[PDB]
Amino acid sequence: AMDLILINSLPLVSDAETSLTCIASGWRPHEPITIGRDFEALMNQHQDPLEVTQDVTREWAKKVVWKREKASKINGAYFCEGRVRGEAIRIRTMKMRQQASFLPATLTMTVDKGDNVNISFKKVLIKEEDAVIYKNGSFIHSVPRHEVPDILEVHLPHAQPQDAGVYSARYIGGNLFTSAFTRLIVRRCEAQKWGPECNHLCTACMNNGVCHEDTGECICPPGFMGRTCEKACELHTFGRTCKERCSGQEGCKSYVFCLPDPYGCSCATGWKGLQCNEACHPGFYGPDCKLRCSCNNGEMCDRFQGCLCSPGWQGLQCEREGIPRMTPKIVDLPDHIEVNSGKFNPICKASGWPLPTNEEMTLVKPDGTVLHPKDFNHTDHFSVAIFTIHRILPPDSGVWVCSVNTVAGMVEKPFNISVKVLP
Ligand SMILES: CC(=O)N[C@@H]1[C@@H](O)[C@H](O)[C@@H](CO)O[C@@H]1O
Ligand SMILES: CC(=O)N[C@@H]1[C@@H](O)[C@H](O)[C@@H](CO)O[C@@H]1O
Ligand SMILES: CC(=O)N[C@@H]1[C@@H](O)[C@H](O)[C@@H](CO)O[C@@H]1O
Ligand SMILES: CC(=O)N[C@@H]1[C@@H](O)[C@H](O)[C@@H](CO)O[C@@H]1O
Ligand SMILES: *[C@@H]1O[C@H](CO)[C@@H](O)[C@H](O)[C@H]1NC(C)=O
Repeated sequence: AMDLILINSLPLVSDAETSLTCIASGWRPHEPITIGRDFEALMNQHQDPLEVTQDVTREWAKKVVWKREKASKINGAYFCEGRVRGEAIRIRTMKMRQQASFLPATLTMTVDKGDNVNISFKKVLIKEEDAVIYKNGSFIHSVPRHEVPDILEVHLPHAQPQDAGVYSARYIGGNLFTSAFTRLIVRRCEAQKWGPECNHLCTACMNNGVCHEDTGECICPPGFMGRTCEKACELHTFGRTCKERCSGQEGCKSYVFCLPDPYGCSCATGWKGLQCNEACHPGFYGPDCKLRCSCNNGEMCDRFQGCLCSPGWQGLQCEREGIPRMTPKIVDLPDHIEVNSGKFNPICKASGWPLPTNEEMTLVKPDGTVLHPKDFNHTDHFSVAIFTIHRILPPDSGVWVCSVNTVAGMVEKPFNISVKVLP
């Protein structure tokens, strides 16, 4: 009910057209998806109204496209929000002149409340004048004329939540419309910790997924899925259940994905660099190609999925044996149900080797509500969660969804429920 993905079709702007697509994956939003300028993220921004149209190539998705070469001052922090039952899901990104004097090095960067941050921009144009690094509008750092190095950094020792935000960089004689932008995302808890008091141990996320401080659950990079981000998805896909496909004969090449906040932006698995147009050198494979393969026996290292193990061996480095994993599978779920108003007790049934446990099965209502099982049991090799709805009413009828997520991956199956009242 909350799998929103913003696609920043090239964060570096030039003469070609650039866009921003906000996508709802596997759920009909019940409140308008929003796309616009994030004035709080960066001040002194222009206020031209954005033209937001429906992207007819992805079910539920909205996009903003900027007229080729009419790509005037569109530099700035943007965002696309999704509202689900009172909760807002926000994802942010920025746009900047490709012609820039300094390039951002990285679009966004995530650190822990402890972490000693090191914000850096790469020098592109050599001008004989002072270089400055701002933050939204205020001063942060400054470098003297004849001493502006090949890499312009700001050192943030012991980064705190307040240190998060958009960091600008440019030569003193410039302006906002010509700065380089970088977003620092600071988790409110230290590494592996989560909870209202950072009192809990996160789910170990592999393949560069990050742990959400308010849930302990992982947000995986495009191309992987499963509770711990270890399931390599089908080649050019994205979305929590990997049911979205990068349009184009070139995969997800020129696509930049930004996911819900604790994660930020990055390339899909197998690609790197701003623009994400660069493939990976041998031995690497995750998002922005930061993962180093280490296949214990020299097994193939695929830039998208990682180590390609031989018969009998699973795992990130082909270090495990035993029963091989099986992605969950929703079995025996009708396309329609038709039920009368009153007590309702639906069941979702799933298979898979790591057999879904009770904490991994949920039923999502058309309006986003997420229900947990009330009773549970598993047969020979099928998990069965049973849900209880006090009094299902007529308006609640729509497309409900069974959701199962384990280390073998995640799956969702939709079924249409019709509710009428007995005469
Ligand atoms: C008003 C202004 O231009 N500054 C905003 C400020 O409102 C906000 O508290 C801060 C938080 O990101 O962002 C900017 O600094
Ligand atoms: C096949 C299996 O073991 N499932 C049983 C099912 O027979 C029954 O309807 C339910 C009772 O609440 O318990 C489990 O779901
Ligand atoms: C939510 C949806 O997919 N709409 C269909 C609706 O058109 C159809 O009339 C009903 C019963 O026939 O099933 C679903 O509700
Ligand atoms: C109220 C109702 O259920 N009718 C809808 C009808 O509007 C639509 O044309 C058809 C196609 O999906 O589905 C259902 O028949
Ligand atoms: C950031 O710069 C400091 C200062 O030299 C350095 O000690 C630190 O390792 C850098 N951070 C990293 C690891 O990129």
